[PDB]
Amino acid sequence: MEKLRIKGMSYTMCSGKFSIDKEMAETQHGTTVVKVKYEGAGAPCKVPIEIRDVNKEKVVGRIISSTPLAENTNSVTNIELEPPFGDSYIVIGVGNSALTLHWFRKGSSIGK
Repeated sequence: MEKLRIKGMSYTMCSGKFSIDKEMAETQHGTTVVKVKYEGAGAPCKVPIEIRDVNKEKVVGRIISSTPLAENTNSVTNIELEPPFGDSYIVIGVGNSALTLHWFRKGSSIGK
């Protein structure tokens, strides 16, 4: 019930910090693939992921690897993700905890 549950639906969780645990690499599907780790609190997560515009005010991306999750701090998750055709800022965690990392779509390593 706690953790044995429908994980990607039945949670709204981790305000804690995360690691960027592999850099972004783009696909033939035109998506990009992050890999995350949790840090915060040991326990499982669904993980807050957005992509925000250059000013970082407006959400501009769509996550493709379903609703992002991490089974523990010691766990990692590869995440297929769909940014706009330009520069943008993936955010992983909530504000103060958010891994706020650069990307540029089709210029597929000008941000990482």
